[PDB]
Amino acid sequence: MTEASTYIGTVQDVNGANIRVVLDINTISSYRIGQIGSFVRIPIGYINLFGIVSQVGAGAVPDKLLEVEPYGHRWISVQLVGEEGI
Amino acid sequence: VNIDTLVTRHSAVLGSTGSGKSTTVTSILQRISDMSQFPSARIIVFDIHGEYAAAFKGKAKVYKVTPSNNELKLSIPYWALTCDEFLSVAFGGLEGSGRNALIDKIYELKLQTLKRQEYEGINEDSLTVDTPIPFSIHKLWFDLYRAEISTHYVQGSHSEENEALLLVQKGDSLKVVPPIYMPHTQAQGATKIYLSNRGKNIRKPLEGLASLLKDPRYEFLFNADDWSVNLDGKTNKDLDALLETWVGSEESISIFDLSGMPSSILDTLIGILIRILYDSLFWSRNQPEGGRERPLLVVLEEAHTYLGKDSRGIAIDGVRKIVKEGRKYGIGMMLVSQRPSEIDSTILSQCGTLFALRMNNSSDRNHVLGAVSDSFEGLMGMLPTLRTGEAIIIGESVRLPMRTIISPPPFGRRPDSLDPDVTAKWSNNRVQGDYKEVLTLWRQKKVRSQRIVENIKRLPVSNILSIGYEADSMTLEIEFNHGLVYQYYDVPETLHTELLAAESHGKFFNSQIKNNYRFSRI
Repeated sequence: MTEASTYIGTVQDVNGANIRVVLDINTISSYRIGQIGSFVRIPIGYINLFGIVSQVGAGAVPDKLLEVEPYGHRWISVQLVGEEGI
Repeated sequence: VNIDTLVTRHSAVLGSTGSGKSTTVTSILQRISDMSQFPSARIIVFDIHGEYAAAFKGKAKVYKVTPSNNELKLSIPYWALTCDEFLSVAFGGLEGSGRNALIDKIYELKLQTLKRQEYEGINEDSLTVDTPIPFSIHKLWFDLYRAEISTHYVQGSHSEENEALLLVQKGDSLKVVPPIYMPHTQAQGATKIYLSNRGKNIRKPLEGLASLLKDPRYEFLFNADDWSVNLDGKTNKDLDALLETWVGSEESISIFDLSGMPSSILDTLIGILIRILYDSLFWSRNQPEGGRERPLLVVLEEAHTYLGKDSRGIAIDGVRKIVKEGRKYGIGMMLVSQRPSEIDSTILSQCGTLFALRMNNSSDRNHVLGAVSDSFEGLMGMLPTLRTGEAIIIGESVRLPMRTIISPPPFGRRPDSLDPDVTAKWSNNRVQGDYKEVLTLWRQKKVRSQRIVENIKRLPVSNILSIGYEADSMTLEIEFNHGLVYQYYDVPETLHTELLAAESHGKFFNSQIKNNYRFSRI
């Protein structure tokens, strides 16, 4: 059905090992939402890609989005760490 | 308008310079802190231009820099600061081994003070540099400056007992005068004198600190009245008296007038005050004197000069900490500015309530629109055409975003800074001046002349509120409104005797005495 429990957002930019994710939870802010030291899980078909948050706020927004819309910051920057095998 | 959400969820007042936001803030503060309805109010105002003291004549304590008639004197003891803020204030942020040397000296002086004076719950084990324990700064300056210039009488050993002083200048610790030492010369014929071998590279910072100590502009820092430190490390009063005078007086509103303070340290001092208040109201959150049992509100003026996007000051950290954590410990906030585009978006977005006055340009309107959470297209298009004194209240403290007219304050309570008037001074006829007197005052660095009469007894009565005179000195003293007191010198008895018997109190003063006799404002 809808986005189940433990849902944050969708990937919207890949630079190899620097993922940028757009938040979907409007005003949850409370397991707390992704902090700086928190981990996130990205499942790809069968395996889960684990990553660590690195930047939250205006630091994760792409350069051109800031020039276009500098008042909305709902982005986080994830750096991939490792993957879970079989 | 809800008041619990107005304090716990913070607020903000934004408008143009012509919108009269000062009157709105004054009316709001007077309404919230009413004696009849809220006998236990608690408000702190960080006035910058000193334009709120006039509005509250006898309803609020005022802590200015230079008291004249009834205002107190603002004084922040230097030993209440932490190590980093003290370094940033005095030395400007040294980064070499001099920082380590100064930290070690602070630790040694604090240990000696603890040994001399007993303190509760503090011992040699639980003492930190952060601990607010009084200690002498003049002694530290004397020691560090003598350990860098004075030359030992005997070479090889540079102990203090080998002082090679030419005799004359013993030097004083309380005073800034340094001692004199004989020059270093190890040549044959005369005695061999060697300079100190432990001198660090802190000659210039110590000279700067000596200049700061000798500067009268830092009396509130280094010469606290009841919190001055002797050489043995003892003060007349303690920090509890300061805290009680700040947030425990019988008056609901306390105003800090920071107009006369230096412009290069205002941010640091605001950060210092914010940190002290937050710590004091945080560590005692169970006692009835804490914030939880008596919430406190902080009003900050001209927030755009310190809460910029890339501001590197200390006040921004304190403001962020209050905005993020005051909802639990009961510490509110209320930002007032006339340039919303300069305030950090991440800070402006967390303000619960917005009092949007008339804004002229488009950047401020766009920023306000972007930093709002409840918008009606009908009302928000009315922003550039709002009447003076009218506000649009928006946020969590109201059921609906409504357009209100703030109730005007009672008569005689209109805020107005005592800015000197261009027309009056510029239109007056030019008179002779005393170049020698002003040169002497500039050399002395004092604002009080020598011909000032001490204790003239005045009598009750452009307006004149009191009149005093003396026959021995023949100097007239006329007291105007707003606390102004003047002293005209060398006046015959006939003039003031006729003035006292005149029809009114004035007019004739401006006719004959206003611009003929040399005066001196006190």
